[PDB]
Amino acid sequence: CSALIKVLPGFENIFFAHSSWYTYAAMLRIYKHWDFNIVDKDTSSSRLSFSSYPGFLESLDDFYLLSSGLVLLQTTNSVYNKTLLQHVVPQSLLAWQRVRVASMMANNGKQWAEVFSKYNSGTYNNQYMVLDLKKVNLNHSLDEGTLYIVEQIPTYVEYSEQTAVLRRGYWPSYNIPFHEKVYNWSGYPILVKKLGLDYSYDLASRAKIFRRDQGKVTDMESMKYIMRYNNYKQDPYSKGDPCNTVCCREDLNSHSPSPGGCYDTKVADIYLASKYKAYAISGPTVQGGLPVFHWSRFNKTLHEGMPEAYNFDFITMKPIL
Amino acid sequence: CSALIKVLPGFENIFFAHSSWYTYAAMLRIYKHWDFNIVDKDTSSSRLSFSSYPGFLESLDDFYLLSSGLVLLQTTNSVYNKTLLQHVVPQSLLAWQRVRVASMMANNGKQWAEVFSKYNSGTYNNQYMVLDLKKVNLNHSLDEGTLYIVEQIPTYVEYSEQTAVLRRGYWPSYNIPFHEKVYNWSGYPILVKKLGLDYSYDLASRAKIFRRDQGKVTDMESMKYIMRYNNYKQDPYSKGDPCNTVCCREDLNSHSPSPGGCYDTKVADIYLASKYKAYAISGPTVQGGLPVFHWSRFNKTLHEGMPEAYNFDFITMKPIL
Amino acid sequence: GVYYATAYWMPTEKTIQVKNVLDRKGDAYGFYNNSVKTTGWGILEIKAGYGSQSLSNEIIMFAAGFLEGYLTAPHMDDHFTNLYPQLIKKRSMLNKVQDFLTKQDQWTRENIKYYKSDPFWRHADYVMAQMDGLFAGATKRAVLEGKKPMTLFQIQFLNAIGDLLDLIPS
Amino acid sequence: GVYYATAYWMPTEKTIQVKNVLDRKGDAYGFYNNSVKTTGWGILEIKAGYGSQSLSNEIIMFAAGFLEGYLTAPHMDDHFTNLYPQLIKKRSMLNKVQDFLTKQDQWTRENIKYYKSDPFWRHADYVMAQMDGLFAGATKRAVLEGKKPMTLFQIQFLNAIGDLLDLIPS
Ligand SMILES: *[C@@H]1O[C@H](CO)[C@@H](O[C@@H]2O[C@H](CO)[C@@H](O)[C@H](O)[C@H]2NC(C)=O)[C@H](O)[C@H]1NC(C)=O
Ligand SMILES: *[C@@H]1O[C@H](CO)[C@@H](O[C@@H]2O[C@H](CO)[C@@H](O)[C@H](O)[C@H]2NC(C)=O)[C@H](O)[C@H]1NC(C)=O
Ligand SMILES: *[C@@H]1O[C@H](CO)[C@@H](O[C@@H]2O[C@H](CO)[C@@H](O)[C@H](O)[C@H]2NC(C)=O)[C@H](O)[C@H]1NC(C)=O
Ligand SMILES: *[C@@H]1O[C@H](CO)[C@@H](O[C@@H]2O[C@H](CO)[C@@H](O)[C@H](O)[C@H]2NC(C)=O)[C@H](O)[C@H]1NC(C)=O
Ligand SMILES: *[C@@H]1O[C@H](CO)[C@@H](O[C@@H]2O[C@H](CO)[C@@H](O)[C@H](O)[C@H]2NC(C)=O)[C@H](O)[C@H]1NC(C)=O
Ligand SMILES: *[C@@H]1O[C@H](CO)[C@@H](O[C@@H]2O[C@H](CO)[C@@H](O)[C@H](O)[C@H]2NC(C)=O)[C@H](O)[C@H]1NC(C)=O
Ligand SMILES: *[C@@H]1O[C@H](CO)[C@@H](O)[C@H](O)[C@H]1NC(C)=O
Ligand SMILES: *[C@@H]1O[C@H](CO)[C@@H](O)[C@H](O)[C@H]1NC(C)=O
Ligand SMILES: *[C@@H]1O[C@H](CO)[C@@H](O)[C@H](O)[C@H]1NC(C)=O
Ligand SMILES: *[C@@H]1O[C@H](CO)[C@@H](O)[C@H](O)[C@H]1NC(C)=O
Ligand SMILES: [Cl-]
Repeated sequence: CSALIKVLPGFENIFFAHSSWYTYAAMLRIYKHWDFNIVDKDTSSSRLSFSSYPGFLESLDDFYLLSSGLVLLQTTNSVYNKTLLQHVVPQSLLAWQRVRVASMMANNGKQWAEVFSKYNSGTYNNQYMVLDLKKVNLNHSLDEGTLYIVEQIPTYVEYSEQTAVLRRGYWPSYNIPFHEKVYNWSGYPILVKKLGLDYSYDLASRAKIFRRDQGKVTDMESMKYIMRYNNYKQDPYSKGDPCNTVCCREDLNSHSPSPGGCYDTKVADIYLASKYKAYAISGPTVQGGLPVFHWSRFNKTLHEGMPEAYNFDFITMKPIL
Repeated sequence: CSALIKVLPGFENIFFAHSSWYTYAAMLRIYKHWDFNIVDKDTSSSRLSFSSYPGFLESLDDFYLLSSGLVLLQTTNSVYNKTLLQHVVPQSLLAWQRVRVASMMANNGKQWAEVFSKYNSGTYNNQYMVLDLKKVNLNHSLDEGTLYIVEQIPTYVEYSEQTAVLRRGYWPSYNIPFHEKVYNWSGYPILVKKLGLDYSYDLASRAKIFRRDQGKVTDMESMKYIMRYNNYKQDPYSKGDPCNTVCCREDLNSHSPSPGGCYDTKVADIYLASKYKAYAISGPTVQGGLPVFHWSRFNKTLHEGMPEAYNFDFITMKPIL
Repeated sequence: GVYYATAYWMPTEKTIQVKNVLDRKGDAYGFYNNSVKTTGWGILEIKAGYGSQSLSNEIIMFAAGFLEGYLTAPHMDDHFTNLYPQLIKKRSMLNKVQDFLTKQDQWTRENIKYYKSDPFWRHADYVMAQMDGLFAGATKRAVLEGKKPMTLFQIQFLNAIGDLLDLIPS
Repeated sequence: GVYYATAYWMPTEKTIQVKNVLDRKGDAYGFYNNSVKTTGWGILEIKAGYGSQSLSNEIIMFAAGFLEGYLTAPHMDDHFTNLYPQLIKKRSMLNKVQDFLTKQDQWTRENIKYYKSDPFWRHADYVMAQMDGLFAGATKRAVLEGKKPMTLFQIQFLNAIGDLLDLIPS
């Protein structure tokens, strides 16, 4: 999964977006708008809009617009430390439960991280970007508290305030941990030694592409465009690999095609979010003339309930009741 | 003065540059290459190349390539706190003396800041970028220690390590303090309230232009181009003011022309610096079809020893002995 | 097309009844827009606890999940069908997963019961009411359509997919 | 065009003599490329302490400054002429500036004398030797050309321009 928060050069707007990657068998999608009339002094938010799936009482992706004015994006890290993974036990709350309790109780990004950290399971080990839009004053400032980055591994959640980085222009996220203690303890340094710089935080292909291209975002259209970006035949950072880019098409891998990779993009800005609005597209990217994905080509994978072909457009998601 | 350090998207190279702004009466320039055979266990560097002036045993600008592998850039902050300025006394070392002692004794950016801080005078209150090229491994990493930012006011020097920001793409510098304690104590928050966002760190015109355009640097030519940039008639961030941009031309101010503003650009990358090489242009910018500067138009300002007209090119500065 | 529905808490029977209309006096009301083949998305929207009855927080959450399970059960079952074999190919894995989710859910419920004073556990309780409701709702819809209802394990498994991804290779 | 020159420390007289050639056995040697009208830059390059004589560090620094002052004095005087009125328009300001630089230089020299053990002050001493040399060199060049030599104050003022900018409005 790829995520990006990008602020315009005069703080004229701020964009945030997530493009999910997983098995195409997960593309039976439901976009959800919930509003529950909860009355509780320790509840900050009981209204939220988010990308989701049948039976999921969570986004999974994640992409959430919360009534507390927080936006939550997330991309998944791996943990390659087998000893660490031994600490996982069922006596703990699962990620989706901690995300839901935190997104209900918290009113700022530090409090979100503190609540989400409680009874950490060490399962679904992720980076969260908690973007507190209450701290954003367009044409003026990104105040302290605007961005917290939260990363979970078994036994340990680290979080820090990262607004000063975001004031330079952007925060990117591409499945590699940012906090050095996390990255070390999860075993990334040995993976870099064994498999090279695709495992490094600074020089993974998507780190290089976002470093190169985030400044090309000037508006909503160009935010859509970077988050749907593939270009694998020409982008030198892709090394010719259709998964080596922002919006992966592993079905196009020429020697081992598989039905998985990037299958959505959700994007909003601070104006859309204040009305619980976002633009959302479901399906692998066709940007730049890539072939429409067709289930007919992977017809032994179950995909009950879904269309055969994915060539949709972004539509406007907003609550209407 | 404007300065910029910009790393390429795959850490393929790193560029650093400074464009001086001051009175055009200072454009009698000397580019200096010194190599002194000092033998002393506490000396790290006695060889250095830097932009300078007649009789100056310092750059002033500043732009230094030191044999310790450090590069020093600097832009001047203002101090608007009159009580603070009362603490200045002659019992202290002047800035040029501390810059020289530090650049001679220090082998890394923390040690540079510690040595430069001793007997601080509170005069020439500046931000320094100490770029330690020994920490730069192209196509691989910017290691811890690559960038220190040092800021001086009377009674207080603050410094911090800023490599993580620079790994996102760039470090800009434009005469406004970065460290919050510095910015507050120097009185910037009251200036912003009294005079608006040109005094803010995040939204001064050059902050916005570098935030917008640093990603347009792909090579040496485009690094030259951003550091010579004016475009004031069309750039919306200039508000129509020929000084409101990277390379100021206050002589072109239409109601109060003055012979001052941006008068040089020096630029190198890590390959040029390892041979004490830089590209350097002397004169106000003519980029984008701006008029050549002519002293004839300000003929009551003394400018003994200088040419009449400035239309030079960048030349290669390197030692040859 | 769009399916509207409304749930009503019957305080005495302690049961929800559902009707297939949009009624704003209801205890949870809203719709499922079955647009997945048209746009690549279904759209679900639920407004709960905004009706005539004034409801405890836990029953608002239960009613919202009930409504969602009632409207989306067919698709809950397709999504399970589709993702189950993506994660589970060997009964050995199913054993590991059943055991973990069973111990985890039991542990979650016991803490909720124990920590009735605590604001954090009280909100865990709200999430778990919504999950009971979702289970209650999907069953209701199944019985009414004459299908075998999904089990609570199947609903735990859907909500746990993210936690299962890194966990199963362990 | 390019002017080459070479300085020689005469250890007994404790004086430098200069010659207008590039001689690599010299104690500081190098050139001044008077290209300012051609390129917008002069170019100065000095290699010091690389000759026959093995020299203490302080005398290497003195010789390098001596050589630079000897080659650039004419331009040192033009730069002073040009910048003096940019900073000083009232004798009141000149009073403030003279007083500060005099007290500051006296304080600097006294510390250098006192802290003869300290690595930091020893390097302050190297910078101050270079400055004495620059003063010694520019004078030599002036006398030899029959001009009034620049004063030490004028050289302090050139090196202090940055410190003076924020200081003078105080
Ligand atoms: C922030 O600044 C920009 C102007 O730079 C404002 O947006 C523009 O304002 C112009 C002229 O006033 C309008 O015609 C345009 O519609 C806007 N866009 C552009 C690209 O100029 C914007 O309103 C300001 N935002 C806030 C919150 O004050
Ligand atoms: C992988 O994680 C394991 C488990 O946390 C780490 O081993 C621990 O290291 C700490 C601190 O150095 C020691 O005090 C403990 O003895 C270890 N704990 C256990 C349970 O073994 C190990 O350091 C990590 N591996 C890598 C490469 O960082
Ligand atoms: C860093 O990576 C780049 C390649 O991305 C190297 O530079 C290029 O290498 C190509 C093909 O090998 C050469 O033909 C070009 O001259 C280089 N430039 C470009 C734009 O491709 C570079 O050598 C690497 N640097 C280091 C230190 O390893
Ligand atoms: C301007 O600087 C002055 C002088 O440093 C500041 O006043 C000092 O504040 C400290 C800490 O708050 C006090 O303990 C001292 O009493 C003050 N010192 C002196 C010598 O007066 C003042 O805080 C600064 N102004 C602004 C706007 O930050
Ligand atoms: C349910 O989803 C359908 C599917 O998109 C929506 O119908 C579309 O609405 C747009 C915008 O109003 C129209 O311009 C399109 O022509 C419709 N397209 C199709 C293919 O039906 C409908 O608006 C949604 N209704 C609710 C309640 O969510
Ligand atoms: C002194 O400076 C002059 C002025 O630039 C240099 O002469 C130029 O050198 C370039 C590159 O070698 C030639 O192509 C130019 O034609 C020369 N131009 C002019 C206008 O003279 C000279 O190289 C320098 N010498 C030293 C020792 O520094
Ligand atoms: C992470 O690993 C690096 C490189 O081995 C080590 O030097 C560094 O100090 C570690 N950092 C932390 C925070 O543990
Ligand atoms: C499944 O794919 C193969 C071609 O790979 C084809 O022969 C078979 O008929 C397909 N079935 C479909 C598309 O229903
Ligand atoms: C700087 O000023 C701000 C805004 O007034 C104040 O709230 C903040 O804490 C100050 N920061 C420091 C480091 O002194
Ligand atoms: C100085 O400028 C004025 C025009 O502003 C002109 O009349 C005078 O002759 C000038 N002297 C020069 C260019 O030497
Ligand atoms: Cl950046």
